[PDB]
Amino acid sequence: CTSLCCKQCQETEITTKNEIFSLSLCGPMAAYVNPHGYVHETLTVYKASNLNLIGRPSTEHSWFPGYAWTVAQCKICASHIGWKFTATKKDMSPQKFWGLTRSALLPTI
Amino acid sequence: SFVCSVCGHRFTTKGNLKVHFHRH
Ligand SMILES: O=C1CC[C@H](N2C(=O)c3ccccc3C2=O)C(=O)N1
Ligand SMILES: [Zn+2]
Ligand SMILES: [Zn+2]
Repeated sequence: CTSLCCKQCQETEITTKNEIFSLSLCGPMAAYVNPHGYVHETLTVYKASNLNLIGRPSTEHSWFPGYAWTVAQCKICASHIGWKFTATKKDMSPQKFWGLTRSALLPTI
Repeated sequence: SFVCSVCGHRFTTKGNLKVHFHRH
């Protein structure tokens, strides 16, 4: 549709395509390595729906300096979808966004 | 004290982490 959905649920809408934006210089989606070697192709969107946040934000290993991450999973299927990123300095623009992992979404990007 | 190596999701039991981890 207009929407990107949880892959496991197939039809649980997570975001709409207008929410995609370029936070980085490489573009809206790029591959990042987590501190255990796992690669996540992470799409930055201003806004996501139907996600449960786990825990509290953290700056450790943040792929976007000045932002802290909070794990985000599907509210319907509990599948890992990505992370909410929240600014740590008042001047960051934007002050929040979401990084959604390519492998967790439909249609297949 | 148990952290998923894939996602960063934190757990208070090793057994919870094992179940979650194998969903990835
Ligand atoms: O910006 C981010 C999002 C979190 C991501 N991440 C993980 O996937 C992870 C797994 C285990 C321990 C710590 C982390 C961590 O920071 C990561 O490495 N950077
Ligand atoms: Zn789901
Ligand atoms: Zn995990």
